[PDB]
Amino acid sequence: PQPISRLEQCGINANDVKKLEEAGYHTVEAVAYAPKKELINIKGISEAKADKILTEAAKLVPMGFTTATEFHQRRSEIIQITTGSKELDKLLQGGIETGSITEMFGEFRTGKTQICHTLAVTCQLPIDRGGGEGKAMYIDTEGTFRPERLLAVAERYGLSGSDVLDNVAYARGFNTDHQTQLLYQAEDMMVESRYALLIVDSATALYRTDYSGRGELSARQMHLARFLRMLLRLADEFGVAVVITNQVVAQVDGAAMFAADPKKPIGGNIIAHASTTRLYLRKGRGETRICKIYDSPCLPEAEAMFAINADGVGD
Amino acid sequence: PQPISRLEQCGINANDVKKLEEAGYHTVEAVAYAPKKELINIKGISEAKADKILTEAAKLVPMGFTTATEFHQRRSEIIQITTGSKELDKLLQGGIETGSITEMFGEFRTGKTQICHTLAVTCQLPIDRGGGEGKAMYIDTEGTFRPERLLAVAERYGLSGSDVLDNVAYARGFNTDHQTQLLYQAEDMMVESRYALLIVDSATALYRTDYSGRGELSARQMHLARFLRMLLRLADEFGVAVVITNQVVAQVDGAAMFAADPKKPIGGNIIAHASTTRLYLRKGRGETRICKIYDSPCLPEAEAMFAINADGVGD
Amino acid sequence: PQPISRLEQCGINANDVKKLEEAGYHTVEAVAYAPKKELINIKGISEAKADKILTEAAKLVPMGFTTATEFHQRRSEIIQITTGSKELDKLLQGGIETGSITEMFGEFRTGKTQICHTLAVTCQLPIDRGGGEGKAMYIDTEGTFRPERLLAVAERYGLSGSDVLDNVAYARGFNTDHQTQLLYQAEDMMVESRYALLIVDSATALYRTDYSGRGELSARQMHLARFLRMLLRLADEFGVAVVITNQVVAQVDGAAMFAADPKKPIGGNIIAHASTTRLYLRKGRGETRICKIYDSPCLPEAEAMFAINADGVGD
Ligand SMILES: Nc1ncnc2c1ncn2[C@@H]1O[C@H](COP(=O)(O)OP(=O)(O)NP(=O)(O)O)[C@@H](O)[C@H]1O
Ligand SMILES: Nc1ncnc2c1ncn2[C@@H]1O[C@H](COP(=O)(O)OP(=O)(O)NP(=O)(O)O)[C@@H](O)[C@H]1O
Ligand SMILES: Nc1ncnc2c1ncn2[C@@H]1O[C@H](COP(=O)(O)OP(=O)(O)NP(=O)(O)O)[C@@H](O)[C@H]1O
Ligand SMILES: [Mg+2]
Ligand SMILES: [Mg+2]
Ligand SMILES: [Mg+2]
Ligand SMILES: [Mg+2]
Repeated sequence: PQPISRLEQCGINANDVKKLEEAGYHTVEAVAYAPKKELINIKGISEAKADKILTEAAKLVPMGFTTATEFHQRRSEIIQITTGSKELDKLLQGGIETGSITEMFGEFRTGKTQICHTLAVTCQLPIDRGGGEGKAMYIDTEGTFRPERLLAVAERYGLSGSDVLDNVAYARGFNTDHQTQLLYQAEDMMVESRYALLIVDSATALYRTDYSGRGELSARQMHLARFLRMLLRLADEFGVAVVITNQVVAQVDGAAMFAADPKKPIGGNIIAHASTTRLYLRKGRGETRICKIYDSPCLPEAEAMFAINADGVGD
Repeated sequence: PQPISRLEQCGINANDVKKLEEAGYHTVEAVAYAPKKELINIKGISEAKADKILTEAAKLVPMGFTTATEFHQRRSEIIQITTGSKELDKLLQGGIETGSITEMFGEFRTGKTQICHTLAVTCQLPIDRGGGEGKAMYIDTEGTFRPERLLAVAERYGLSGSDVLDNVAYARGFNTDHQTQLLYQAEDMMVESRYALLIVDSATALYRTDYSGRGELSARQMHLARFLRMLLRLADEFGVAVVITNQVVAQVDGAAMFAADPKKPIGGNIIAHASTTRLYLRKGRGETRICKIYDSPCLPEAEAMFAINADGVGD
Repeated sequence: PQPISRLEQCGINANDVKKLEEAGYHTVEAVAYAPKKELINIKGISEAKADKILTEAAKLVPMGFTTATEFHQRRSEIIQITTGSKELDKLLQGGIETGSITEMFGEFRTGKTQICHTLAVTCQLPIDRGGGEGKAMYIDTEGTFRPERLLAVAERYGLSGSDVLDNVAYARGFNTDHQTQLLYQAEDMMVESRYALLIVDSATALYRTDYSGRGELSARQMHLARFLRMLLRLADEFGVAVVITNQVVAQVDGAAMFAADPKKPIGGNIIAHASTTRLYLRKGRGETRICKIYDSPCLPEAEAMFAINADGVGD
């Protein structure tokens, strides 16, 4: 979370720092995580200044061989924010892991925003209470925030509804460029504080609605790859749990029977590879719904029944 | 909800603003919520000028990060329509939301046009403690307008006649192109007049013969996705309760119904997702059509009967 | 395998040695394998114009007529690293042998990087067993370096998890120069001990035109050619095995093609002839995935049945 200004005092001229700040770079770790040509292609001064600023940034940040001994040791501090249901939390090995993209998707009324609200609430719980003790974020691309649901959720854990609402940041995503710019703002908006959770509800709704077509608007895949890359950059530099959610699309080929039903996630492989944890939700009966692990390099696929009660997710 | 009154003189000349006005955007908010692609695609618009007017429109509005307490301060004045049935007020919980898209659907003879006309009449009057004297927009394609049951129904409301008749705007599209293309004229029309509701009735009835068959499906679902995203933008801009009613299609597969719900709503995952609440309707006995909460971000799952008779909705 | 330490202060002094070490080439064979244009173009201080010593130092390179019997006997008892599944080891006569490039690709659910961790863990197994008896490297820009993979696979073959912890030199970084520099000090940690594996797993992404229209160059093709160039030069010099993983891109068969195999590799012709062994991963019913070969000089087309469980990969 070290800012750009920390680079300035270590033998860096103010022009480069101010250009970096204006361009949307707020963390020296992010610069050390940035491609050389990307930093070069800003104004023109950084073109000849890259060979010095990159070394100045890397002299502090350890980017050599973070051996698996150190990686496992730093894996201990991973919060694994709770889910809301004991079944979901246990099936997720203690809950939703932090520092990674943990996209979930499903058909309508699968509880995507319900789990989003429960996460935005329970990430503020103390560490022993199933949370990161952090301040939540929420980037909704449709407006279904429903903060009254947050208040109702806040009652179950005994946390006061007075501060769980002021401990949540909100932002309306209106297009793809708005998504990227809001993420840029969130970069310097969580830099000073401990934020344990980042929400983007329907990270792909605007991609699907705006970049519509084949070929005519299939630069969307490069755009979405860039966006998911920036989410992973944030989740690495800050340790924040990115919990973007995704919609689904139908299989219309001659067959009717398919793996995981005709309903398969949208985005293609740009979003499938750049998504470490992937949960597929379906509809059961009444409140009950079933969760299945679609893609995760650490979990076995199974079923966990979570019911959308009067206070979020639980049983 | 602020029309184009400052874009024409925001340093940027009024000429490219005229191009924007004729190309589809008639307000500051729609451009601010717009991405760069839709405007660079416009003829006569350069990339740099597009970036300039995008930054201008963005800095015009907040489009940023606000605390959820401010969102509640915005939520306390949600102008929900006054639903005609008391038990319906106890299930819809105040009527119909302000930022939303309602999808009340069901088979033939299930009371989906009376709700359209009663929701058109209501909120034009400051009764039931419902302020915000607004209008209605009956945008019909199936042929369920009937502007005589419309005027002869303001009896329980008791609001005289022909003022509702001139207080409702009506357009009768026939193809899916018309229903989407008239939304621009709708917004350009009530950008200056306060509207509390926009009804497009059987909007998904057009996506049944207009783009007919498999192999013509992808274009149809793309068109519907753009139509619904445009609804989202209108609702998030003007803050109105926009209403769609959905047809049904049988499921001739013979499986996964167990003699229950042998009918799915027309439209696929394109519509199931971009709809805040959806209300299943099934016809009971005599004139008591029944209801159910298919989904809603906050409203709980609850079956609830209702009834129909002359003058429209009721107990 | 290692520099013979004879050219220091002999034709090229230690100062010029550092001048050439600026751009890698620490083993004498590595310097000899470099074009003279690059060696004469390093820095103003590092002109090194009179640098023909690398050619007269032909005693180090194995150039010359060497009996094919020596090659046959050296690779007859070659080190093969098993995948943990007998059927996988039966589709292939090892084919993982140390000293070539092993590329895999497939859909997301099939376990592209699942077997990479397994091979890295079992790479420590003795020579007569299915491993190189070393501390295999690893680089993962994707970030999917989950530790339970390392521990469970070690437990599968009856091994301590602490050994595999410090037996893998993980690294991480988004920028491409990061990967290149990692491969630059890859020699500097090649020198001291024996590992016989240099997995690089994920390939770094890049950012392209965000506001400036659509379509662009990348130079990724020559970057990937150079990257695989260091890969195979390291493999040949050190007698080590190089492993990469490849994303899958579909829609290539959308031009009136029967689309039997629409999932095409990324990388064009650069990935094709810079690679010797290529493998295809196909998703099966649940955990029952099937392994395939695109093209190998000494392999037919074979399929095997393999599964993934809690303790690694196996049936
Ligand atoms: N208080 C409550 N009591 C019982 N059930 C509830 C309650 N609140 C919500 N639900 C149910 O839980 C569902 C969750 O839906 P939601 O979380 O919006 O799904 P989604 O897939 O995110 N929505 P969309 O993608 O727009 O179709 C609701 O639609 C109701 O069916
Ligand atoms: N404990 C486990 N038991 C069984 N299967 C598992 C287990 N952990 C992971 N898997 C499977 O491994 C799959 C992912 O394999 P992985 O090696 O991560 O593929 P990848 O293509 O590298 N992933 P991505 O980068 O998201 O495209 C999951 O979707 C599961 O099917
Ligand atoms: N006893 C009655 N006398 C007169 N009208 C009645 C009576 N009972 C119900 N209705 C009418 O029934 C209507 C309910 O809508 P519905 O019968 O579904 O219309 P529709 O035109 O068939 N709908 P759709 O084809 O789905 O657009 C109301 O508008 C009432 O006016
Ligand atoms: Mg949901
Ligand atoms: Mg009707
Ligand atoms: Mg693998
Ligand atoms: Mg071959």
